[PDB]
Amino acid sequence: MELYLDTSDVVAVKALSRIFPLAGVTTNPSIIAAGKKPLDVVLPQLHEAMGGQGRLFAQVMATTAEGMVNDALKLRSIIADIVVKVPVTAEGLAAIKMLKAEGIPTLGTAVYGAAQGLLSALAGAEYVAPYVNVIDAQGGSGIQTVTDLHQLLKMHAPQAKVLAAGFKTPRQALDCLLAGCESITLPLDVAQQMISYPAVDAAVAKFEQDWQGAFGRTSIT
Amino acid sequence: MELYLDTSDVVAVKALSRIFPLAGVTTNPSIIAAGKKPLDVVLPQLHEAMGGQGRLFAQVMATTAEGMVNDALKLRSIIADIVVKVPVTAEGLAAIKMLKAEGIPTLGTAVYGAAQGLLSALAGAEYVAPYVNVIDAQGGSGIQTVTDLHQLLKMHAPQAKVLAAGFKTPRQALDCLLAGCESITLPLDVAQQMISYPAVDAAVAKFEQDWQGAFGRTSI
Amino acid sequence: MELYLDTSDVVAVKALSRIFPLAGVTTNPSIIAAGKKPLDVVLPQLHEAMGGQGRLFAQVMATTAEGMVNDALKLRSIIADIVVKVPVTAEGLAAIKMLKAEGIPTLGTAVYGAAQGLLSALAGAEYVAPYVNVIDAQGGSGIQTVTDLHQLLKMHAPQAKVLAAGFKTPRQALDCLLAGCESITLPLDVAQQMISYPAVDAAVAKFEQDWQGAFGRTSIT
Amino acid sequence: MELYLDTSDVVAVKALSRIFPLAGVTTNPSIIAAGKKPLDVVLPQLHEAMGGQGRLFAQVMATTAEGMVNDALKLRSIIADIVVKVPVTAEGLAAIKMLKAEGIPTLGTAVYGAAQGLLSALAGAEYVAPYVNVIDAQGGSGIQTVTDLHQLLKMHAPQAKVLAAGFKTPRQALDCLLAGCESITLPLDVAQQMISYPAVDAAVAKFEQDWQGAFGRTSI
Amino acid sequence: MELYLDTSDVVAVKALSRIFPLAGVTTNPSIIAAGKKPLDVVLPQLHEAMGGQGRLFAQVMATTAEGMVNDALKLRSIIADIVVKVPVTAEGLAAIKMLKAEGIPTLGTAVYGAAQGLLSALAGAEYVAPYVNVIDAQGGSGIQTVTDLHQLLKMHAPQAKVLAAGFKTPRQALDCLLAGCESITLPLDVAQQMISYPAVDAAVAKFEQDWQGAFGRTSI
Amino acid sequence: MELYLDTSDVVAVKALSRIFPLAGVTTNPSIIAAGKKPLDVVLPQLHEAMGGQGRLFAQVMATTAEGMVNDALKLRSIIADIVVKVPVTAEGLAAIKMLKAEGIPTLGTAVYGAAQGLLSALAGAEYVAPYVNVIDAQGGSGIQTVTDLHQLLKMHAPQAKVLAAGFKTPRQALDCLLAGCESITLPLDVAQQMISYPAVDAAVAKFEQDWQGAFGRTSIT
Amino acid sequence: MELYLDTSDVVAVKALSRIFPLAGVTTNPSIIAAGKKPLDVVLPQLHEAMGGQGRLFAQVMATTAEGMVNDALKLRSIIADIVVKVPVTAEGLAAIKMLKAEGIPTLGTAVYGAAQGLLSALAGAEYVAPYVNVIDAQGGSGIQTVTDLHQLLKMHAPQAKVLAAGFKTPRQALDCLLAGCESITLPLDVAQQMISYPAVDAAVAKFEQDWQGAFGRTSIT
Amino acid sequence: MELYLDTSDVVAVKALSRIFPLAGVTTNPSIIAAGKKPLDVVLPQLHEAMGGQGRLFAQVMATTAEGMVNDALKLRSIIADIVVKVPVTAEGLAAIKMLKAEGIPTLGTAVYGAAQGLLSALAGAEYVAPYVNVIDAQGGSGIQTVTDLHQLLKMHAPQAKVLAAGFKTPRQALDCLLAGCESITLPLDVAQQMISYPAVDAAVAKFEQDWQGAFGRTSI
Amino acid sequence: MELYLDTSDVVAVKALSRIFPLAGVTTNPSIIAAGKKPLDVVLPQLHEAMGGQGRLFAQVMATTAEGMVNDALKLRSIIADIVVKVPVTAEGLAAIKMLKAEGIPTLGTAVYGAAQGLLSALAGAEYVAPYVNVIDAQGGSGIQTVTDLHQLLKMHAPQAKVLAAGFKTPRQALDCLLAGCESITLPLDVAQQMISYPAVDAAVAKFEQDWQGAFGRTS
Repeated sequence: MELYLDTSDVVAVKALSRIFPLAGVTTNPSIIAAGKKPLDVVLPQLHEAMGGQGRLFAQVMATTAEGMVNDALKLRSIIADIVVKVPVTAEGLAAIKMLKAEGIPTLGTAVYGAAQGLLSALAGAEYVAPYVNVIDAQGGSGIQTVTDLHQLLKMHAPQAKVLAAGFKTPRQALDCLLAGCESITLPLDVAQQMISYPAVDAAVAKFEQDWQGAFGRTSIT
Repeated sequence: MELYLDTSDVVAVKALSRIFPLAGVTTNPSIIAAGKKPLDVVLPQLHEAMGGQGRLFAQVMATTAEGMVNDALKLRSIIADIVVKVPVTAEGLAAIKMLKAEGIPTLGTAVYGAAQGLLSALAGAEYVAPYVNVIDAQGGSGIQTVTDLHQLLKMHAPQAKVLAAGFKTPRQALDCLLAGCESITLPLDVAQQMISYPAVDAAVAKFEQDWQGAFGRTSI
Repeated sequence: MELYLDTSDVVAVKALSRIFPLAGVTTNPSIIAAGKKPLDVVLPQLHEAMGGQGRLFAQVMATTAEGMVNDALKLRSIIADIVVKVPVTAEGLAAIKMLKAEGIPTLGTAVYGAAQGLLSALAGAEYVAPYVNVIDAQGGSGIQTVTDLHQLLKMHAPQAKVLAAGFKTPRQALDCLLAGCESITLPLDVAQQMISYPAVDAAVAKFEQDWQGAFGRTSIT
Repeated sequence: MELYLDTSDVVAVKALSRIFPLAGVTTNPSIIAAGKKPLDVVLPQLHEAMGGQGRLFAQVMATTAEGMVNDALKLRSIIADIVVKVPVTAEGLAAIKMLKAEGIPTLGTAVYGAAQGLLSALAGAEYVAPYVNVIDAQGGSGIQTVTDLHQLLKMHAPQAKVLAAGFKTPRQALDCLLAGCESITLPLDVAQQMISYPAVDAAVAKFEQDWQGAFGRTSI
Repeated sequence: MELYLDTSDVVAVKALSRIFPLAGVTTNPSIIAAGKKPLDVVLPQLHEAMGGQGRLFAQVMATTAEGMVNDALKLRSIIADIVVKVPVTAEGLAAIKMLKAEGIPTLGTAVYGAAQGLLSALAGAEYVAPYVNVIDAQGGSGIQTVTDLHQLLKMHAPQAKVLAAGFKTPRQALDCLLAGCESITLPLDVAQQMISYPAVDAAVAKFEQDWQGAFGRTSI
Repeated sequence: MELYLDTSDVVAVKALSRIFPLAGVTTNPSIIAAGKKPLDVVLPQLHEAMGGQGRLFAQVMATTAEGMVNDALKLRSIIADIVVKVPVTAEGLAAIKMLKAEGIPTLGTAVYGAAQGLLSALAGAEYVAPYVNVIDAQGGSGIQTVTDLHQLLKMHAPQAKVLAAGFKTPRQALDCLLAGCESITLPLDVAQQMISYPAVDAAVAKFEQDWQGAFGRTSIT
Repeated sequence: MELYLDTSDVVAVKALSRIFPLAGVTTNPSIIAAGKKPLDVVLPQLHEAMGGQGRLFAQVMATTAEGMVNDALKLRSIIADIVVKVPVTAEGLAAIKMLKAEGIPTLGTAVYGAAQGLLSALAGAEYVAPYVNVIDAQGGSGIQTVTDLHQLLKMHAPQAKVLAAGFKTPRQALDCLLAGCESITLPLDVAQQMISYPAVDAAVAKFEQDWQGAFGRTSIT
Repeated sequence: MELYLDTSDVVAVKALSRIFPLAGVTTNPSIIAAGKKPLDVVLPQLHEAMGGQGRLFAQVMATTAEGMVNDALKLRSIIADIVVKVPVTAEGLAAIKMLKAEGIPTLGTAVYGAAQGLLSALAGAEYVAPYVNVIDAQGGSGIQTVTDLHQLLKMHAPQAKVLAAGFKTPRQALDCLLAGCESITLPLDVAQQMISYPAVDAAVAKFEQDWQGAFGRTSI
Repeated sequence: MELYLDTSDVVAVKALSRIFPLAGVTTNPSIIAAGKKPLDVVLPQLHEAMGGQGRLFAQVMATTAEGMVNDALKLRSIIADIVVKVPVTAEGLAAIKMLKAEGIPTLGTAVYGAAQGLLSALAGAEYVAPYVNVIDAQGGSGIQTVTDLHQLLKMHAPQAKVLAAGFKTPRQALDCLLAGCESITLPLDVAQQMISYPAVDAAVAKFEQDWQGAFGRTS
């Protein structure tokens, strides 16, 4: 199991790497755009903010296979071991095949369907990222798509893992983990909700009160 | 897992071999007939259009076992490593048994039933091809037949795989893959629908707009 | 239960109305475009080809609610009792609400989601038409969407029916009918496959042979 | 619920009408052909052999709707209240529609699929007869087809009933009855197996022995 | 719901009628034989031992329909409102049909199968009695047979009820009641186990101890 | 079925009342606080923005039953037919009982459990509002709680309905509607996502192109 | 998996051994009686009609264990490697135990119950043959009994296999194979129905017509 | 699987050891009491009646752990390899722990609950014996308890097996075997019912008649 | 499978260690507070009351990770091999990560959610303790949470076990054991109910009566 943060926010990655067991950080174009720092600045910073270990993901922007391969080589010169995210289109699949030949790890992104996702794995991607909340929001079922996709990868492309992406609620992350996803990437608001519960804070308060009212302090000797 | 295109269209095989991870191409008599080129012309062309790698399948035409074995030897002289498709009839099963003895890979085709399909595997076929959409269309369930057939092969003939064939919609291909089929063959219209989605195109458009409105270009 | 043909083909409607128990004919813009005859020509012809009984459906083209209401009034002047098809968008829903006020039957079309479909029913549509094969083809499940939509209509909008639309195989039509759809519309290729079976033809052949080989003819006296 | 015998055997109908609660007798062309007596002879005999009460079913032979309607009028002149069996084809459906207009009860026969069966009900048939064992034998599931068909009739054509037909084993008849079929037609070998059990005969023997060994006879 | 005791033991019927809400008493030949008293003695005694209210059941002994009808008329002259138990055989069904015509309530007994049971209901029986423990013991499932039979009666013969019979354990009686049987008949050993529990006796003991240790007595 | 918007945003209520078939608008303290306008200003504005038809909901602030009853009487003097939202606590239940006696419709809010929710219905509330996303976020299942709550109301308090509240995704609203909720209240971001789909926009575009390429315009005559 | 024919018909065994992959032939007393040829004639003929390869099964007639062991020794002198069919009764089980001691393969036949069948396996039988159609016909479920029996053998007697016997329809054979039976024996009428389908014949006809109407023949060069 | 008889009846053990594949014989206090012969007489007789092969089980009578350990040592001096039955109480568990230390195989008996049964396995028992019919009779479910107990043993104490005990019907024995119990112990009435079926006797009769009517004898 | 008692009651631990196969004893702050004896007194007593064998668990009190690590080192100086219970909060997870680095076994406690519990296992905890009755009582399902948590640990953190905690009834303990928990900790009232049954006592009585009425003694 591989826990990823889904952010370009360097400060928050350094803070949360003390708390969560992070395998790394995932980016997409919208998340880099929101940060307003370009790739040759933010990727090295993100790499340094996890202490120079663990995996980064960034997306190609080009529309053609030849262009997506050049975008990949550009990303690999910024971060030597980066995994190249490639959207799963006709041109996407062709790029994933070429990138397998050159030996550059890829991830099939913008997956809205299990069949689509499996094709990217068979083409050579070692991660496949269905956009859970987007499928959910566009009238379908993100959990069904992730469940189906994980089953397909485990029978037909065992070398590949689902990297479940795009969460508005922790329930979505839990249902993906229960369906068997070997990797997931949390936005910062969902990661926060996953570790801070009112019910737990009340349990800790009561433990302090009971320890106080019996030993006159709230600490150990 | 083995992805096959179900076509005699040489141009489309060359285009799509750049995109899909193809294990090869399947033919039947109707698909060769539609192409209007005979087997000694189209098979070598199809072989060359996937870069000389991966498997071809072509069907015997004869009515008797002895005749189906001769049809097989003719196909093997056109393509040395071709897999012979044999319809699963009384005479079909007898040919599959004879072809196992000679050591020529076969596929049991025109399978409308799980029991029928298993007999072809036990006889020696290493692929079994239920006609999914035809079972579906003729009042039955292609998915139930493929599901049952895959279970039967995995318990009673582990040497054999389902090669699910005959799709009008990508859902049918997905349900066969989810039921565990280790091979499938897509017609060109279904393969196209499986890789091009409006929702994905909109996601890519939005990524370009966001990157534009923050860095002033759409590239790196 | 209401069986509809999904065609502008006047000749085939007259042929098949002798065979199928037709409640009428559904059209969309693409189906009218393929026929190359405009609405004021083809609709009266389609109406005459079912013997001047039964329901017609045709789609508005406008982008605004006010425009969709005018498109509706134009359709009602061609066929007095036509049901107006309205795509289920923001502007679509607003038009359906206005058309309920004026008392013009509407159908919520271009439905890719159960929630979307229910909103069109609550707005006033008395038919809701999920595009079964399109949902199926775009990585989702048409049967799940139709099943969910029918459940929603039966709990929350009992005045409305699912009119399942868009079939590449008869199995899809059967699964919609089994999920409880009170209306369906078949393209001509699927309707043909639903009534002609090789296995049935062989059963009839054998009945003729047995009757021949015992009474010397293939007819009754 | 309506129990039918599926036979032209007049002697066996008279014997079994004493035992089973029969609603009548069903015929098909093959069953009349086997009997070698024509319709104007055997139908009145079958009607008399159930004591002139309950329903008869016989099949049209013609290929066109107009021809199937004439075949129907011929059957109605032999037996005034007969139900006309019509195979569910393009021409079949057209005949069923015409026969509804004239007010002659019909049954949609030779049904190998649920969708097919529902169309015959919507067209006007008040019975629909899926050939259970034939679907079962031709690689499909007769029970699935009957179950689906009954569900379809109850939602979309409540005026119609399934008349399940074609049994090689009593299990098939039980599974159709459990799936909710409001009518069924048994061949003579299956009807016999449904009422005679070794286990029951042993229970009756033991009751006689216990009554003997306590009162010195086996009666009251 | 109708609770019956399955015994000829007059003393035990009078004791248990004070405790259970009895609808009556069922007999079979083996149970009358064990009691060693003949029908014209024991039936009036059993009727009196439930205070002259509620239903009795007794079984015919004859092998032929005409004989089973005479056995029925003999039982009706002993107890005017008795329900005639008839084993479900060829001859059984014919007798049930004749007994419906004469207007004498019957019960189809010695039922080892759901289809068998339904035929007896369609023939006119208003009770059907599958031998639960015997089906269970002879390698099958009494609960499955009772469940199937109850479903069949509720769809196809609503006039009839299952009277589940033959229990070695209270679980069997509970599973029949949960499957929906509107009548059941308990042997004395099972009825006893259904009302006396160690856990309940311990609960009552503890209530007495708590009341003692607070008020100094065990009464009010 | 009763569709509610969950907002104090008067402008957006007037825009969306043209589109959705609204039964009214729900408020809570946090939603009124965000709007920065007090109750005697915003409630009459919200009432006018749905054209003076359909229901409003607002929450009491007090800690005691007697105080919650006074808060209710204050709300009823601002909007004569308002439904009083009461949090389901010890004091909450006591207020709901008193408010039933006086004949003022109430809603049991801040429901994190099915048992809790049923007690508010038995006490006299005619709506019960489980906080779906909050239960989901705090490690539980909002859908399970809503499903259980709806079953409980239908067996044990048939006079009451679930008013499902608090959504981050339209899937959550769909699963509540499928579980049988006879009322729901959508925040503006979820309501928007429920009516606008990329797949539908593409279908409408293609209909315009086909009609263009056959009749030379994109409108009807 | 082991396919057996259930017949004494020597001619039909030789015809069908060309088509089916036969592991051998099963007999019972009724099937030998119908053939009217005694065991010392028909068994060697049946052995020769499958080309002298694969297994034969024949049934003992005796009522006592000592008698069933003698019947076994008589069968083994006709066919050296024959499997002895023993009905599963008190005396049957005792014979199976004795035959295990002497090292003669046995099959527990006339099995109407899963418990009965398991006892024969534990006693030493390496095949157990529930009479599927007879259980089905006598008011029970052959499929349930075979399913239960196969589960029991796989947990409690892994040395043994179900040899499902007695079919009136191919569905019964399919349901036994789907429940996991590692061996089955088909009567000739069921074996025929399992390989000849009208729908397949129509598919082959259409292939010939298409090949004809494009190359002017129905053969390959 | 280990098949056990649940009896002190030496004659019946010798008869049935010829028929059933017995792993041995189980006793309890009530079963020894019914036999009226004490342990030092009946156990060696039972051991000899299965030909001096396979396992015996007998129960301790003492109330305290120290007493149950002495009872165990007494049983081991009568039969060297006997398995000691210990009721699963507070004192029971303590004895099982002590008996594991000394190296004497034990069985946790009088188990009415899955949790109770698991504790006896964790304490060191290598068999756990839920009283199936008693749980069933006292308003609960013996099958549920055995199913749960077997699951618990397989996850949390793999060294231990369920020895299902206490049957009034063969269905109960079958449901325990289907739930996965690796050992079971049958009373004589249930063991008899498990091997003698009327339906099988009729099948054998018919085989004799067919062989007679074709060869003139009933032998080879 | 690892059976734990959930108590600071030294006398009851010594009594019940004769009966149950105990892997050790778990403590929390409230349970130590109720006992009124501090950790440096009660922990060595609890260790001695199970005969110096099997595991002890005690909870940190501090609010910060650095403070929770110091609390851990204090516990390890009282009992060398103790497992440090750590509540699963932001600061909790950070402490669990630091304690994995130093090589001190930890348990993620105060778990009210499956996702929460899995994070503590991924962080390095080798036990995770959902508060079953508290989840049950606060409107949720303890059995669902334990079932989900066990599934998550077995797929994503196989190094870790569920230690199900907080029971008001033996059914709750059974449903956790059936869902596959490889460890559990029983309060004394539930442990007692799990071994003493009226129905069993009646069965033993009847065995004595039958043996009496046939051999004239109860030996």
